[PDB]
Amino acid sequence: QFAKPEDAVKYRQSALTLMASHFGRMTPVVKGQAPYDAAQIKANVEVLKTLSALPWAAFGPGTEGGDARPEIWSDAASFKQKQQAFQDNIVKLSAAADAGDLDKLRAAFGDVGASCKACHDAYRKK
Amino acid sequence: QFAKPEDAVKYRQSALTLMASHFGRMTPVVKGQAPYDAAQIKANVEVLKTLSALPWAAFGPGTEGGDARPEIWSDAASFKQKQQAFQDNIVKLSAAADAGDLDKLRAAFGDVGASCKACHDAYRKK
Ligand code: HEC
Ligand code: HEC
Repeated sequence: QFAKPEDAVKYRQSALTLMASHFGRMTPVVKGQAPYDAAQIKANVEVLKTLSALPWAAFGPGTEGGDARPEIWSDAASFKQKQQAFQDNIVKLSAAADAGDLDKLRAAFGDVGASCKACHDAYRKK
Repeated sequence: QFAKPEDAVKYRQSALTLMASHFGRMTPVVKGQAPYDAAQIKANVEVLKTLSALPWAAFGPGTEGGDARPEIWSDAASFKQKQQAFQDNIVKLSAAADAGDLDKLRAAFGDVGASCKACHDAYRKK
């Protein structure tokens, strides 16, 4: 759906910004600094689940650019494992949120965050 | 969820970029320049439905900035009508996509596009 590589870069950066917000906005809740309302978190996590599927199709062949490392494309099976593992960690978070279980939510949130960082360490410049 | 107004601006601009892509990528399909696969469009429109609910909470009080006109906030009931009417037009598109009806999809796509433009004309600078 992208006319130029820059359009795929803009798309993925936008998608990743919206993850970051739907992930990160739960930080005060998992820390107990903000109240836990199970319905509101269940709804937020379902938005995050949708968003978390979106960036990867905007790293298609030839869409080098942005802060993406060039190994995303030379190592496509490894990049695919990292995004699939991340999305699997999101499924854990969805199960916790759907269950209304704040201890499970806390644990799953930490696992998701570690999976963001695992990908960054391999595949994000800087 | 936004520490500064700039963070709400970045969020809404990202959300609106991802709409634009999930809307606009269907243009060749509604024109017949690309093939119509009912399942693929049904799935795309459900992403667009999720995305189309997101921008509006990032125009909260005091988040002036970007290319947003200042009337978004002085006229909050009118802005709310425009986003709700837009989302209602998205429901029409979802019904068409869920039905696998390309003529209904065409018509609903045009109505959605007109609703994007109606809001821009009132509320987007330039
Ligand atoms: C690989 C499988 C990734 C996972 C999982 C996550 N991120 Fe990431 N992120 C990735 C890359 C390759 C890039 C660079 C994209 C580019 O072309 O520039 C990023 C970038 C971000 C950004 C910045 C987006 C921007 O506005 O430019 C943010 C805010 C970001 N990533 C956040 C983030 C979070 C919170 C994640 C887990 C919830 C996450 N990312 C996972 C690669 C991958
Ligand atoms: C009001 C109820 C709107 C509707 C419906 C749509 N858009 Fe819009 N759009 C709106 C505003 C106020 C702005 C400016 C936001 C800001 O703070 O700068 C926009 C902006 C866009 C953009 C640019 C995003 C960017 O990267 O900066 C795009 C691509 C865009 N809008 C597309 C778009 C489409 C395709 C719509 C219908 C499917 C649509 N918008 C509806 C206000 C509103």
